[PDB]
Amino acid sequence: KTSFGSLKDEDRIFTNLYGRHDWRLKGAQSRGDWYKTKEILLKGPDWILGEVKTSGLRGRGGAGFPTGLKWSFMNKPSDGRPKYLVVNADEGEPGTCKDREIIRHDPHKLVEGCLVGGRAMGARAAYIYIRGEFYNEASNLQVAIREAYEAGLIGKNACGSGYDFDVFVVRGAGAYICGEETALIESIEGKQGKPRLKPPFPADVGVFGCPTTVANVETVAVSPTICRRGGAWFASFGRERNSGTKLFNISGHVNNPCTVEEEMSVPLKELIEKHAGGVTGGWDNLLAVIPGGSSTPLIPKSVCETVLMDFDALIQAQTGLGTAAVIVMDRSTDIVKAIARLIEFYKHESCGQCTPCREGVDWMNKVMARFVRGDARPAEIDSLWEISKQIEGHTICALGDGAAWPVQGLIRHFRPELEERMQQFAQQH
Amino acid sequence: SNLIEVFVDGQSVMVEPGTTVLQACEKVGMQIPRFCYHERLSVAGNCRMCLVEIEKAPKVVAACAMPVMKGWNILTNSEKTKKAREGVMEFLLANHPLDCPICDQGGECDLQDQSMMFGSDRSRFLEGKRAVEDKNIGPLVKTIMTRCIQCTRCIRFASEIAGVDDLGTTGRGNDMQVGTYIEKMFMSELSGNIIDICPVGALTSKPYAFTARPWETRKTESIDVMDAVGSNIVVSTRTGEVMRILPRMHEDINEEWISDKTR
Amino acid sequence: SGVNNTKKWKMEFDTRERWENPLMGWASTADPLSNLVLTFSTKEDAVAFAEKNGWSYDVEERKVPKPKSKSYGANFSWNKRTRVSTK
Amino acid sequence: FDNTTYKNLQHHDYSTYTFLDLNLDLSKFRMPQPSSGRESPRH
Amino acid sequence: ALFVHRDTPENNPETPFDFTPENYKRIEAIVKNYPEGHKAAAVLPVLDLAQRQNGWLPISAMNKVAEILQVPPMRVYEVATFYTMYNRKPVGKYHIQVCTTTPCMLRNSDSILEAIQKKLGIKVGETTPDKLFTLIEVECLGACVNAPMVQINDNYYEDLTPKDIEEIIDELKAGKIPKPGPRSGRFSCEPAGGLTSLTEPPKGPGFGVQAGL
Ligand SMILES: Cc1cc2nc3c(=O)[nH]c(=O)nc-3n(C[C@H](O)[C@H](O)[C@H](O)COP(=O)(O)O)c2cc1C
Ligand code: SF4
Ligand code: SF4
Ligand code: SF4
Ligand code: FES
Ligand code: FES
Ligand SMILES: [K+]
Repeated sequence: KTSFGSLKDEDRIFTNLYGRHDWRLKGAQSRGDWYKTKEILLKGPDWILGEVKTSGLRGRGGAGFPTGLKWSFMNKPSDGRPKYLVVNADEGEPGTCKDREIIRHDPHKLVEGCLVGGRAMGARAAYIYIRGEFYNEASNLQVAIREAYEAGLIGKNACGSGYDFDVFVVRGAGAYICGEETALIESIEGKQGKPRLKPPFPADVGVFGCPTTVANVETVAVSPTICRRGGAWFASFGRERNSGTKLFNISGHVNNPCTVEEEMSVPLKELIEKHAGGVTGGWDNLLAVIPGGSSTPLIPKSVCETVLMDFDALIQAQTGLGTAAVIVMDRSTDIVKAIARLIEFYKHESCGQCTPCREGVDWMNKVMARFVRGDARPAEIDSLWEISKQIEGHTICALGDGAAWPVQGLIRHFRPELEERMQQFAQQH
Repeated sequence: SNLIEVFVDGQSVMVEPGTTVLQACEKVGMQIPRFCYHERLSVAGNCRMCLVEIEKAPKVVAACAMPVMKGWNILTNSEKTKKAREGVMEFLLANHPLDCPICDQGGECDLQDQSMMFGSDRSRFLEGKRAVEDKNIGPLVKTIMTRCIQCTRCIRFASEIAGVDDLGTTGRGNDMQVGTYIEKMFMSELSGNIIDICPVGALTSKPYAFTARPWETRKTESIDVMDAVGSNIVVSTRTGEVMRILPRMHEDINEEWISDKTR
Repeated sequence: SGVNNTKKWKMEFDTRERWENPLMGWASTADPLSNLVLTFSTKEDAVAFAEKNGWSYDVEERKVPKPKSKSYGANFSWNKRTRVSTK
Repeated sequence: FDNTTYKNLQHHDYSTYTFLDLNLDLSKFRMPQPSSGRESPRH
Repeated sequence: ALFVHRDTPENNPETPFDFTPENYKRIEAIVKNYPEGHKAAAVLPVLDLAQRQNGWLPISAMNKVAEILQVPPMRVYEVATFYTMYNRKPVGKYHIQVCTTTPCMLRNSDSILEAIQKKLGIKVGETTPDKLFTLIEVECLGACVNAPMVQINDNYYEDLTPKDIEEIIDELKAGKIPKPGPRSGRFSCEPAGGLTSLTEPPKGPGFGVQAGL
């Protein structure tokens, strides 16, 4: 294929995205969840890991690592420690809200995914870390887990397969950084949400100092379907190395901001117009898009005209797919203020552990604040570019990268707006 | 037999498995710059001053924490390495207070000296600086926490060496603060050692306050007699007066610590 | 933490009396060697220099820190006391 | 078959201890936990 | 706003706090969720539980959690000051949390903040004199397609207009508890004015299943 989009509803995985059907066990089973789960568990981890590899599934938490190879780090003989699957339901990236819909409307996909994914990893239990603000969502997930226990689908002798598996839910307490995979582990252990250095990698030393895999909610919740319908089925959607379906969030200045499932590699223009009702004020009223959540660099309208929504297409546009959260800004937006407010967000979420982000992000924030008013000189723009490059690649975790990239996108595509603002301040003073 | 070969600026060196990049560098006599790393504490990897380029690796690695792999070539003076140090030093100094004349660390300050040797020679920071309130932790250790660079050495020392878990960090981000949260005195027989290991003038000897500068002191290597451990010490004197007592490193006796009574 | 002042061998002499000058209180001395410090590449060079000059001397073996076993992973041990309670 | 109604209305009646009551109810179903071998790292 | 504690008559080690018998049973279930030898993993849920009983965390509440789990008090202090959901000062009966990050800013969350302030007569970060409402700004609450939105305690209120939020507040004062969710006509996150997908009845068990499974 060379064209993507127009995903058929028979090919949509999250068939209860909008919560118009019973989310509890009876509704989930009637839609195809928990079907032949024993047979999947009896095929063994190597077969399960084989399907995931053949599917071309990539991490849906924002980094997009190939899932089959990542999960295979856990397929090693036991050294005596317990093994765990940690499901990352922190869902903290601004613009992102797809994992919220799975947890409250398709919780039994996530629970079954935890079992199927945990079997492939050899885990004994799954810890689902869910942000503390998602209290009602966490309560729904907990009711679904109880249903799954009472039906024998999880627990001792799960699905009758002879495999023991537990599913714990542990709530967060308000921290974007706790979505980072090793900060999440540190939080489950009762410490501050400060990321770990690597190595060790979690597959060797993770939660409680044990073999551990952290997987995104969307990543785990699709694993049972990939196994039932085949990795070949999943790989048949999207471009090569960009396989599958994807949950998109379209927010900002669109007519009908929404969450939808669509084929990977759909054009950004097609996605905004078909599902979100188009850009407020028309397509020509578009100024810029943030394609993959606040951490990804913005792209201007000229780039949005033809860009495809997948990992490799957006990297060539000098940004990334990220969580696939699309924040649209129309021509009435103060683009400098919009990005400045994202830098303020990163200033509030920095764990403060490491120097470049503890000091640098707060420094970038003060500079962006003056750029909004124009109270600066054009020489400071290149100074700000160099500052962001001293943070990127020098910090412990990717939050420092996630703060530098939005600034670089703004300077990359909107330098004349920044300079014009400085020129205006110079006259009025 | 178990040793692996790595290169430091292209020089072959044989190290045990688990040896860090930082440890490999010291075998050929190079000392990687550091703030948070201390050889007697647990690795932290938060200051980032020790970042170093590995040849053919696009990303600089924290030398203090990263184990070296076979065949690695550590580039301790490449442009990538030097620029990482300059950027990190710039971040450390952005909010650091202009206190050197009134600060007791001046003249024997790792922040001063590593700024001279690895940092830039000027500033491009144009904002206001952070200011932090002081914490009272007893009559021995004066705190000027605006100078703290959040290296967590004192926290690790108190927990691991002294076995006291009363120090930590509160808050988040640029506002993260080292201290006790509550009003608490850090009185431990080994407490005065946090003065030595604090790289900056954040933690200083209250008795020593303002009395001397390091360059004018004469150093007399001697022995403690306040107990029978025989801790090795340095007696600092100036113009015929004893000014203070410092630990002298002895691996088989006191390592690099002394008790409060000795100090 | 810098180790650059522990590379070379030093020769110094025994400390003698310093007293307060009656006029100003400055530190007075009658020891012509009070400030004499000599540097040497090796202890053997220093010993050689002391012997030909006729000085009685003491030699103290160089103390070098012993190599330590550091592991960042040990901070999170499943079942050992090296697990840290904070970062 | 109907699409026109929201069917996730149970959380209009959740309360302060809903989540913690569910976890308490789940306790009887959990497998025995693994043991590090000591009361805590400080033992 | 401050991350250092100072004893006051209202907040000190002697400020009375203890879990009720029912919350001790809830605590036992929490601790049992983690491996033996790693009870410090219960600090966040138990500290959150202290807050749900008490409404906020006095220092003595923090000291009690440290005692029950046998962890140094400083380690609990670190958690309480790191995570923004813990209240180290008393808040009103209704903690109004207005999201003001860019996606919500782009859909006029500022108008929501302004209406709440005019209605309650307070500023951001203040409690009303009746001690019923506390108003703060927060970062992305993960409901961006439903911007502008607020959280009041555990409930989300979505797709708000300045009239809608005042109606929610008027209900709260009266003692009624308003229904969470969008106030615009849609139920959740579907596009407004018509579903663009998931309009056909979902397939049943065994659809599209590969051969051999
Ligand atoms: C600051 C920060 C926040 C993150 N938040 C999340 C998150 O909320 N959900 C998520 O799945 N991944 C998040 N990640 C990415 C995780 O670190 C990790 O890549 C992901 O959980 C891996 O799972 P996956 O491969 O299935 O995507 C975050 C990363 C950073 C640096
Ligand atoms: S980059 Fe920021 S969030 Fe990540 S460890 Fe460093 S200070 Fe913490
Ligand atoms: S700690 Fe060092 S750099 Fe900072 S004021 Fe004191 S002497 Fe100067
Ligand atoms: S007080 Fe000193 S030793 Fe402690 S964290 Fe700050 S700089 Fe490091
Ligand atoms: S010395 Fe390595 S990061 Fe601090
Ligand atoms: S930006 Fe407000 S909910 Fe995400
Ligand atoms: K000091």
